Amino acid sequence: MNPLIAAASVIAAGLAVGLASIGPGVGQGTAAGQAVEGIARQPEAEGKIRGTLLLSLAFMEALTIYGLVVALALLFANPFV
Amino acid sequence: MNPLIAAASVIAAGLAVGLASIGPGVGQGTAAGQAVEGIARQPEAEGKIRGTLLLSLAFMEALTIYGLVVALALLFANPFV
Amino acid sequence: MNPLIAAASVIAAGLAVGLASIGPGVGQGTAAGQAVEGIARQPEAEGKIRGTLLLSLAFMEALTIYGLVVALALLFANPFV
Amino acid sequence: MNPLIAAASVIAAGLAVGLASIGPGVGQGTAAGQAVEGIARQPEAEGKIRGTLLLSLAFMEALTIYGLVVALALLFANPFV
Amino acid sequence: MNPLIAAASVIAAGLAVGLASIGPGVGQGTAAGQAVEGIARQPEAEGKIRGTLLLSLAFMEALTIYGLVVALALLFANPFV
Amino acid sequence: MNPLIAAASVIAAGLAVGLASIGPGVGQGTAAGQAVEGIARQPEAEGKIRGTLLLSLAFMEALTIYGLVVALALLFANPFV
Amino acid sequence: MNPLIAAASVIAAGLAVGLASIGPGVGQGTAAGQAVEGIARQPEAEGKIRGTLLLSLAFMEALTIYGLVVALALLFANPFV
Amino acid sequence: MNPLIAAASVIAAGLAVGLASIGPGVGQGTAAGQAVEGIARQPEAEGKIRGTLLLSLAFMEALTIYGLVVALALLFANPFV
Amino acid sequence: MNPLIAAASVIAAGLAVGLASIGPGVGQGTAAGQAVEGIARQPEAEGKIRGTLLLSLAFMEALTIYGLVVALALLFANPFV
Amino acid sequence: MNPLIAAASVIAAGLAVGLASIGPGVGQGTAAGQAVEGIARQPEAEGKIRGTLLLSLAFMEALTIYGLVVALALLFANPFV
Amino acid sequence: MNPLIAAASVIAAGLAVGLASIGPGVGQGTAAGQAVEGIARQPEAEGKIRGTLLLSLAFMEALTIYGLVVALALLFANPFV
Amino acid sequence: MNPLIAAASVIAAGLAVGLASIGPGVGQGTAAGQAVEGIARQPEAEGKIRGTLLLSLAFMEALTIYGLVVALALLFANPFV
Amino acid sequence: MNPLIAAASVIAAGLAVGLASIGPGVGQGTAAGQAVEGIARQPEAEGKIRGTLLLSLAFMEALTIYGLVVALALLFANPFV
Amino acid sequence: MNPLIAAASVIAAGLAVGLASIGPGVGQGTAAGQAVEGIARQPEAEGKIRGTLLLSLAFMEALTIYGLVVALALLFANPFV
Repeated sequence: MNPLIAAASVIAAGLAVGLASIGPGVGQGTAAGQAVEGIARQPEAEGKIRGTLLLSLAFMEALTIYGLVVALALLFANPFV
Repeated sequence: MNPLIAAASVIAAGLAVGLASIGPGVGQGTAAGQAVEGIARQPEAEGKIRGTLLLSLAFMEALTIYGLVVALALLFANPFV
Repeated sequence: MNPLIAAASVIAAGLAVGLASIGPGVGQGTAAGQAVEGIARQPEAEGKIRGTLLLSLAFMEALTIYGLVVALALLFANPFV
Repeated sequence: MNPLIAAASVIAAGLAVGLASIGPGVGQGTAAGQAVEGIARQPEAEGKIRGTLLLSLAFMEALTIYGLVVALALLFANPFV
Repeated sequence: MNPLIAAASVIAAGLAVGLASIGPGVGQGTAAGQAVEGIARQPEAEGKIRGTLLLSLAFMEALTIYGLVVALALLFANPFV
Repeated sequence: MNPLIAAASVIAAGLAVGLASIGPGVGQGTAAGQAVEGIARQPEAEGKIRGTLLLSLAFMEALTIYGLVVALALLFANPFV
Repeated sequence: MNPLIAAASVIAAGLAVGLASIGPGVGQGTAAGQAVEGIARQPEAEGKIRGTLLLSLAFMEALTIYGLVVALALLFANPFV
Repeated sequence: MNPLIAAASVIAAGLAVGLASIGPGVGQGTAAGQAVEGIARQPEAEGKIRGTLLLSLAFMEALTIYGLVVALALLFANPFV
Repeated sequence: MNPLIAAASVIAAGLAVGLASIGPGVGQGTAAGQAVEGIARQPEAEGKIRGTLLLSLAFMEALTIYGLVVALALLFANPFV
Repeated sequence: MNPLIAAASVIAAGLAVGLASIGPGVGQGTAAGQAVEGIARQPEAEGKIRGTLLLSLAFMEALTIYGLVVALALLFANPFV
Repeated sequence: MNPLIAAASVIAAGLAVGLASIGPGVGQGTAAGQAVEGIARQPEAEGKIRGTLLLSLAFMEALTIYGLVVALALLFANPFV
Repeated sequence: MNPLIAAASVIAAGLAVGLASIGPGVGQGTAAGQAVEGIARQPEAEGKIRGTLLLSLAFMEALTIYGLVVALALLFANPFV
Repeated sequence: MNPLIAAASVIAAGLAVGLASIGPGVGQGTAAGQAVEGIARQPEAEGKIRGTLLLSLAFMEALTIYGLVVALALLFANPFV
Repeated sequence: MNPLIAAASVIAAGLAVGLASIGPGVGQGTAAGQAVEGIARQPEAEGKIRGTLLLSLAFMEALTIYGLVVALALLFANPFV
């Protein structure tokens, strides 16, 4: 009853943060890999490449942070428990 | 009964935000990777490349935000609890 | 009974929006990646490339929006609860 | 009992629209990606390429719409509830 | 009892239409992608390419339509409910 | 009891037609893709290519039709209900 | 009891025919794809290519037919019901 | 009890034949694909290529037949029912 | 109770033979594919290629036969039923 | 009751840290691999390459650390137990 | 009770031998494929290639045999039944 | 009750350490593979390559160690049992 | 009770040895394949190649042996039964 | 009670060691494969290549050993049984 909501909440938190890193994890690697390959091919373009990569890493990091925010909400701002 | 709806809601929220980052995570990486590869090959085209990438990252970020919106609705604007 | 329908509805909503971004997420990345690669190779064709990409991103975004619409219907226009 | 049909219906709706975007999502991206690559290689063929792509996107969009139609039928034209 | 058949039927309908688009979704994208690549390489062959593609898209669309037909039968021509 | 057979039958039908399109879906796309690529490379061989493709599409379509036949048998020629 | 065997039988039939097309579906596509690619490269070898392909398609079709045979046996020659 | 053995047996039969075609399905396609590619490249070697392919197809077909044999044994030579 | 051992045994048999063909199926195809590609490239080496392939097919066939042996033992030499 | 929340919490912790390393694990490898490939091709660019890689590894490491933080919170800062 | 151990044992045996062939199956194919490719490219190196392949096939076969040994132990040398 | 927390804890520990090696396992291999390829291509760059690889291996090893730490905490610093 | 521990132990043993061969199976194949490819390209390097391969096969074999050791411990050195 | 903890512990041990070899198995193969390819291309660099590979194999072996350590702890240093 009262325990079920809390039990469901902690499971939801684990799933939220756990699953949220799978896509962005693979994606950040793909971006970063082509970035350093680009720098090796065109060292003078490091600034342009690093700038575009950082922008990209931020967009992908945000995806996982949405998962963290929900997990933290389920633990420390839970409106049902 | 009353606990089951809340329990289901928090699980649904975790799933919504967790699953929603898998595709866009991989996708943003693919786009970002070819972007920095393009910049390395054609540094003078950085502006055009960064512009088209940012447009693409926004479309893909939105996919995951739909998941976040539903999760936030299930937690803080729940119509059944 | 009455709780089961609501419980099923919130789970369905989470699944609907969560699953709906997997394909379009990967797809938008593939399209966007080849778009910026194309711009790097042929900067003069940016307009034609961006036009075709935007059309494609819209078709793929719609796929996930169908998921969002059903999720929002299950939460805020539920005909069974 | 009476709630089981409605509960099954909302789950079915979520699955129908959620799963239906996975294939067409990936597919539309593949098509759109080769389309913009083609335009970059042969800008004079934009019309032919855009025409064939649009035809293809429609065929793939329909696949997911079948899922949406069933989901909407399960929610708003349910013959068992 | 009477509810179980209806409950099973709506789940079956969702699965039928949902799963049926995964393969044809990916397939149509592969075909369409090589079609527009072919048009870019050989614009004079557009007619032959579009003809063969359309034939292929129809064969693949049919695969998913079999799923839709069964789903519609389970909802609106159910012989057990 | 009596409802279980009908309930199992509709689930079996959904699975049969749903799963049966996954392989042939991907396969038809692979075949069709190389077909249009071949036509672009060798337009004079369209007839030979279209002939072999049609034969191949039929073999792959049959795979999914076996699924449809079983589904239709489970719904409209069920020997247990 | 008596219903359980029939219920298990129809599920088994659906699984048998459904799963049996996944491998052969992908396989037939791979074979057919390289066949039409071969015809495009070497049109004079169409006969040899089509002959070897047909042999291959038969071997792969048989794999799925084993699934159909078991499904038909479970439905119409069931030794337990 | 008595029904459980028969129920388990039919499920086992479906799984046995269903799963047994996944690997050999993909494998036969890989072999057949490289065979027709080889014939296109070296038409004079058709006999040698077809001979080695047929040997390979037999070894892979046998893998799935082991599944069929067990399924047929579970249905028509069951020592427990 | 008493039926549980027999019920578990038939399920185990189905799983044993079903799963055992997945790896060797894919593997035999990979080996056979490169074998016929090798024969096309170097027809004079057919004997050496066929010899090494046959050795390899035997090692891979054995993997699945271990599954068949256990399945046959569970059905016809069961020490617990 | 009191045990269920603790039981759910430890499971959630395991899932959180376990799942959170899958994506970043693959991603860090992709980035690091292209980094050392880049250094081999352009040894003079080691500094630029190492700098961009380290930035990327930090972004990807953070993804998994979010999982660790939630796990540690569930164990040692649990607000429900 | 007494039946549960035997029931668990036969399931364990099926899983042990079934799962144990997946990796080695794919692996042996990869090794054998590059072996025959090598022989085609360098027929004079057949002896060296066959020797290294046989060593490799033995190491991979052993992986699956560990599964067979445990399965046979669970059936015919079970210390708990 | 008291056993459930301990039972959940040991399962969580197994999952934590088991799952945590999947990503970093694949990743470390990718990095190490390109490292030795780089050394072969540019032996004079061994030091730079080994330095960047070691940094990368540490970042990836840490991912799995987070899993080990949680597992060890669940076993030997469990705050709920 | 007493049967549950033994039942869990035999399942654990099957899983341990079954799952433990998946990675090392694929890995040994990758290593062995590049080894024989290397020998074909550089027959004079057979000794160096075979030596490094054997070292690698041992490291990968050990991974699966850890699984066998645990399985054998669960069967023949079980501390709970 | 006492049996549940022991039962959970042996399952956890099997999962821990079983799953822990999947990633490192694939990874070690990737590294070892490129190592022997490198030796074939640059036999004079064997020492440098073998050194970097061994370092890498150790890092990857450790990943699986963490799984073995937890499994051994669950069996022979269990703090709950």
